[PDB]
Amino acid sequence: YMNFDPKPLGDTNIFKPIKIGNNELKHRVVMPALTRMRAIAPGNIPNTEWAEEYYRQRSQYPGTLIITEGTFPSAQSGGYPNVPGIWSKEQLAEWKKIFNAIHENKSFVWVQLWVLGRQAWPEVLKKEGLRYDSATDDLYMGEEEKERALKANNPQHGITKEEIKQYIKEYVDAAKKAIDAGADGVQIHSANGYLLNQFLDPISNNRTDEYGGSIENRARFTLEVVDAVVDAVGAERTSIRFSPYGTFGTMSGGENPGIVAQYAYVIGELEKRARAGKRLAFIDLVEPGTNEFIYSIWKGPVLRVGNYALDPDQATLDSKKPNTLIGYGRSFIANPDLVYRLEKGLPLNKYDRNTFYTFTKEGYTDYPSYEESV
Amino acid sequence: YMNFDPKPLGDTNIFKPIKIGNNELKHRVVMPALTRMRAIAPGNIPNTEWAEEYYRQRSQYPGTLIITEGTFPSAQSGGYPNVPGIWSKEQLAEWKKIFNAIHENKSFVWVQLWVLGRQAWPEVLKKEGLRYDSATDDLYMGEEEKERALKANNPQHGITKEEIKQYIKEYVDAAKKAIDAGADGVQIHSANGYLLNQFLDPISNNRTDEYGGSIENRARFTLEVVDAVVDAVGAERTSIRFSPYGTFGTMSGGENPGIVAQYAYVIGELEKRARAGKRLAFIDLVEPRVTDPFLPEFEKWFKEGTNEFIYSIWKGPVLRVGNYALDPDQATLDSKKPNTLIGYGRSFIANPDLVYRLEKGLPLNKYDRNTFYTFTKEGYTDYPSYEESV
Ligand SMILES: Cc1cc2nc3c(=O)[nH]c(=O)nc-3n(C[C@H](O)[C@H](O)[C@H](O)COP(=O)(O)O)c2cc1C
Ligand SMILES: Cc1cc2nc3c(=O)[nH]c(=O)nc-3n(C[C@H](O)[C@H](O)[C@H](O)COP(=O)(O)O)c2cc1C
Repeated sequence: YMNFDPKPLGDTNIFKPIKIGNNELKHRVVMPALTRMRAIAPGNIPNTEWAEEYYRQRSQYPGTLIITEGTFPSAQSGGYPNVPGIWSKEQLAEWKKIFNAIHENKSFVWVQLWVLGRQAWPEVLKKEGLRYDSATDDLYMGEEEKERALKANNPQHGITKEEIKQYIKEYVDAAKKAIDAGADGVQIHSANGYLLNQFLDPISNNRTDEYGGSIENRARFTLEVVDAVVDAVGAERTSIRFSPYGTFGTMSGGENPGIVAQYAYVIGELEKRARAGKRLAFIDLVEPGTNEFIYSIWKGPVLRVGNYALDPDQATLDSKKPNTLIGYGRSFIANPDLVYRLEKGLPLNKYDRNTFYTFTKEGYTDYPSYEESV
Repeated sequence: YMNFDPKPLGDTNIFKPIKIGNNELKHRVVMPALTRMRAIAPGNIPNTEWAEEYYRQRSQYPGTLIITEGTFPSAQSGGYPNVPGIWSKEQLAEWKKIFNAIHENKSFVWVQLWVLGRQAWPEVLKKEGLRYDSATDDLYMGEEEKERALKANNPQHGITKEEIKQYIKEYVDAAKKAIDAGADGVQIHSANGYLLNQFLDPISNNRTDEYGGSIENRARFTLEVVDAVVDAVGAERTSIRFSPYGTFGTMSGGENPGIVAQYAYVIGELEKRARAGKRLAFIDLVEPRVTDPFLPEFEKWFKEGTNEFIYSIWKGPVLRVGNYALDPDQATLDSKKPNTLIGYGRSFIANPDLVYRLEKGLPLNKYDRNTFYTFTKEGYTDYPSYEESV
């Protein structure tokens, strides 16, 4: 079991119901998007053989919001062979099964749409005849990644206006397919140093067209994606994720003092859209400065994710803020019955980091329920 | 006495000493800038006859930070005839006396440099052959104000690049003169809807040159003033005041959800300058006002925000001002945040010994709004110090 003194959350805000988009959540413990690398290659196909049971376990407490693992909305968005896609018929046939399992449990599923940019593996992309994309040609994540891209004869490529538009069409296509197959909503991944974050952050975007050179310009791609997705599926079925203080992927974080203003701009623009009648279902923030700033800008639901499993005091406190959901990542990997365990203040299984990203049933669906653990 | 149950603050962080700029404060109760209009017209001359005593009284607790009333750095900056300036020999002679009285009391004095813009009285300016200035020709603060300007034949004038540079020169001139006359520092007024704020806020600035059209351009003037003043007198003798949620002067406040970004940007630019070796002594923020209880449910939450975001950006001292007199628990709470100073406005008008009273949890005199801006010693130097109840 994890090393903390467990405390029951059942009489806190974390266990009050809330409406998020179209869904009546019975509580506010959320499963955030978690990359697990169990999808089948080739074809980036969801591995229903193992994945259906994974999402069934974790949606077992009725009225849970589940956000899927990052899912590629197109081939060119991708680059990791064992991450699922949602653009092909054969992918969607498998997703439908997963969604059905979550719905049988009377829980909800939101698909996270994930586009890699410079975090992709350039030799895998090259094999598939695909570009190694980012905001720029020359701002590589690091010298090792640069040497990787050069060795693959797939140098980083700052995307054109036309290729930007093609991405936006791919977000749209993937969002409509997800909803058509039964998903309750989609989440636009704009965090953790992937493609849209690469535009947002000045460390990875010094473009001199309208997509770089200012806070407004750096937010433009993200906001065009939001607007296109909102138009296709409705704001009630759309969410977005940010990581203001993240440095993963060679992003700025707090080391750049202008980082908060970048996020306050983009969230303000989402707020302006909401006042005009198109309010996103929720904004998801990665916890580290602090994320307190959001509450002065966005007047909609907020999901906060990061470090809450070992800190029920801080989860309790943050949930007193208005319309705040509390996400659990690593602890949800390791605890199928996390919601129950949180509600009752039971000990939590320790996670096994060695099986986070392996192509195995082990460390995926064999973590025990509280009863089994005893 | 104010109708509240006072609580003592002397064992809180409010009464822990702190170094601001060159000055060792004994405590964190600050007198913020307070316009009182006792200056002599013509000449915008500090009224030493009364003003020396006013500032002597309120500086009596040793080691208090006093920020002066807003003070014009040149004539063209002004437009209120009973507000002081600090450009002329006559003005400076009286300021010297005022600063010496604060220093005799072992306290410190920072001159707020105040530039009016469209808040000015256009007929007052016209009589002196001065412009009625703002970011734009056409975005007036309201219809009444537009008529006032037109009847005075002094229409609003969006200032040129050369004129922006001449204002910056006047801030510099005034800062150097202020420091020469013995001021401990200066505070750039960039709040409450005055000239600099009119540039910061999109509601009053849609210029299509490098001073409008984006967060960065809207900030340009304020940051030009900061940089010029810092280079002239040093960062340790320079401060700045913002009012992110203010609507005074027909500013946006929280009703515009893009307002926080504007301020996070400017403050981040200051943090950048700090990290490179030039840290402003402090940033002064006006707190959000108490909300209108009659706002409908939705518009209540729309307007709502706090200044807590500053602590995620700026790593230096913060002065927070607004609504603390009647809420010692909140002052106590806000003072436990890093390097935080607490300002008292209306209550320092009314309580010359306000520091002592907050230290020991004594009743506070009521303020009389009728004499906030009257050219009188009455309601200026006649509020009494605490006199024991029998
Ligand atoms: C194995 C693993 C996979 C992850 N995959 C994703 C992903 O697909 N998309 C995403 O936005 N964040 C992802 N994250 C970040 C988590 O959602 C969450 O923000 C992070 O784990 C912090 O939460 P925790 O402290 O409760 O683990 C992942 C984290 C881990 C540990
Ligand atoms: C009569 C009066 C004069 C003021 N003059 C100034 C001024 O010259 N400069 C300034 O930045 N703020 C000025 N303010 C605003 C105060 O500094 C302070 O932000 C405000 O009074 C709220 O604080 P309080 O609730 O303790 O009064 C003034 C306020 C009042 C009531």
